Amino acid sequence: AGLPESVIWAVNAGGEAHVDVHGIHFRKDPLEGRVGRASDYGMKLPILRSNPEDQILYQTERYNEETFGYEVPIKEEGDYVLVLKFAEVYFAQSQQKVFDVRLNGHVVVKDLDIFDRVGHSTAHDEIIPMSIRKGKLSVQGEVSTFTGKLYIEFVKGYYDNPKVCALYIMAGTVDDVPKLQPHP
Ligand SMILES: OC[C@H]1O[C@H](O)[C@H](O)[C@@H](O)[C@@H]1O
Repeated sequence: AGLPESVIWAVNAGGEAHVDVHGIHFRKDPLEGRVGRASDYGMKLPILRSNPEDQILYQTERYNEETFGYEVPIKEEGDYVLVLKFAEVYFAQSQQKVFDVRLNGHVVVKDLDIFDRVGHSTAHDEIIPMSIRKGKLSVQGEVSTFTGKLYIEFVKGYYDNPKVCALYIMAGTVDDVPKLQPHP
């Protein structure tokens, strides 16, 4: 199946619905009023590297001073890819904001420092392939029992607060995923 048809679940964190240049519908945030804090602070800033019709995705966020996450129902077995979108709209030095990302307890991104990787007010995406088959989740070579729901967690450490800007899951493999342009 082609791209928009292959997307099973997608969220614009801290914001309203938005359809991107690829036809992907990022839904209004289901955690509004529930857990964490929404911020539109980035709406004052141009976002580098992102396509300009879609910068609203990176200008809105959900963050928190304690660990928080999203629960995702997955109906059918198959191969999937999770895409996580971020931007640093406040700090402009390394080791100011740093956090881990976990999937059903497995640490899939260790010590994420958005500024260190891309700079200030600039798009950064993480791309995480996975498989759900024979009652198991498989990610980065580790395997555990899958019950029907995936728990995506952003973990509080010592350096400022965990955050996320947007996220989506598509059926397919990594070669099917649109990539951001190369960046120094
Ligand atoms: O709202 C502006 C900023 O407030 C806090 O510093 C948050 O930890 C940060 O993620 C956010 O970008």
